[PDB]
Amino acid sequence: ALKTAVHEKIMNDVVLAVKKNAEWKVLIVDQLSMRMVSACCKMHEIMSEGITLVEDINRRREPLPLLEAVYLITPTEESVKCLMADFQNPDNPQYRGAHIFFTEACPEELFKELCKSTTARFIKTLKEINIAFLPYESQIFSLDSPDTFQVYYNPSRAQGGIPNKERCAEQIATLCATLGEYPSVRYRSDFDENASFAQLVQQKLDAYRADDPTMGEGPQKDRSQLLILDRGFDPISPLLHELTFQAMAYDLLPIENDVYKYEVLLDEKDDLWVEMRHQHIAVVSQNVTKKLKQFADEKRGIKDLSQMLKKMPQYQKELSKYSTHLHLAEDCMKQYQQHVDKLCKVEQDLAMGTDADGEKIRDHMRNIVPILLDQKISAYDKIRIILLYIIHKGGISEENLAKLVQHAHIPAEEKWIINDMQNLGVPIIQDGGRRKIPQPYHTHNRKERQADHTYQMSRWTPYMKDIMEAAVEDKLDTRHYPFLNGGGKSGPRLIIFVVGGISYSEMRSAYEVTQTAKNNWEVILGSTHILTPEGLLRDLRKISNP
Repeated sequence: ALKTAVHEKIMNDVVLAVKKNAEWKVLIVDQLSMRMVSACCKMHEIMSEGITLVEDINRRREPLPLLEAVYLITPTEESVKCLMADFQNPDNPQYRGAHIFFTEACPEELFKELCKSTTARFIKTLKEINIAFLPYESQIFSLDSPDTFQVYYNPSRAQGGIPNKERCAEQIATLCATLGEYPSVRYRSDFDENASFAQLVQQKLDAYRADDPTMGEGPQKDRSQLLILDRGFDPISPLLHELTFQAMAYDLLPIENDVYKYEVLLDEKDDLWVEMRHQHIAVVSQNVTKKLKQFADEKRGIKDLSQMLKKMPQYQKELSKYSTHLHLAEDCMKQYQQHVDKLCKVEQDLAMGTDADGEKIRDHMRNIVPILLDQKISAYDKIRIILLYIIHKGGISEENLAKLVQHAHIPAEEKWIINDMQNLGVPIIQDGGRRKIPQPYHTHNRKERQADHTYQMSRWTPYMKDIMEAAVEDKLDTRHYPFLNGGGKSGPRLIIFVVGGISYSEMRSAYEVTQTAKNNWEVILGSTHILTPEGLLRDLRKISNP
């Protein structure tokens, strides 16, 4: 749904918009744009429409004066510099012409320098397409901006951080503009900084609405809502070792930049991935092979292995899909059985507050310490349950934090990762002498849910989902999620943005709430960056240790 909207700006407003004939052309992109393009477009889709080669605007390349170049770059000092460079002087046109498409609004200073550039005579197309976000999935977007976390949660970063927060606001609008959405802005009152941010986003959209009246045109697009959240709105979820496929693989395995080696890329273009990603491991291997069985049975007591041997090298390209997913499920279980099982049971008690039987837990340490003193258990794993523990207790004393940092043997460098969580608004240091911090995300403060969990280690429901279901039914408390304005082939759309990242369990809830809690509503979830338990810990790291 979102994923295609981009596909269309790329294909119709760039690749096809420039094609006036059969002449070869060159696609010159930059680091971000390329990513953005990869997500929504198949390579051949573009390569069979006149583009015969893709270059990197940066690392200079061979001059082709006979072909026109199409520039899909982010309007920066660099990029715009290389651009004017390629045409830095006539009789040396790096290319025969130029079709320039800025991913987002170009700064008028460089814009000026360019319009007066030695490049002016070559520009055959000059547009701003406004696409400053990665369509990570058809329901999830990312502004690949992990540094914003620092701006929000590190004090020193307070000011000077304003242009970073103002850039985000504008990117969020590029995403709305792209869906032709002019939503109503809502934010979480309890974290004062949100308001200012909610305002930023608002302005930025106004510019788009003023520069195009049909934005948010009729089709229930007058009910859409863009709810702004701060990461401290649910510190439990992004810490838990989740067990649904995607969330669990990224957590326990080394899938860098979305590539799982033995190598493959976990993308929506996979098709099978899109069917297993949210499933619970327990049944993944089971169902992938059940799905393999229905593939082969479409060509291929005595069993005949002939057809297999026959028509097999013919499908190696497809039978490979299943292969890797079986290796993925394997890897997840190998890791689980090793040490994770034991970690989940403690985490679930802590996150829930109640045990498997629905009983309020007690005698915490009895289970915590045995983990902490296990020298074979990781440092980050220990940190995770210590925060969960504190979060549950609603704050601890300097004294006890001291006792846990000891039993776990955490380098006093990784020790501040705890203390810093406090900057997101989570209560970790008891008294504080200040006022009591509300913890909305605790089960005893959230609507009741049925105590039948089909799995004991998967009882926790992201507080995110509660927000989603309440909003989609218009039962989202304005006392905590006010409108900055007060009151408040279609949508309505619930655009939720979290400054501070999002977990796979939340991305999983966006689909859940959508593929059911319907009313025609479609829930789109976006964030500054995509989280991972350890990764969040790292983000927490850089505050008291840039």
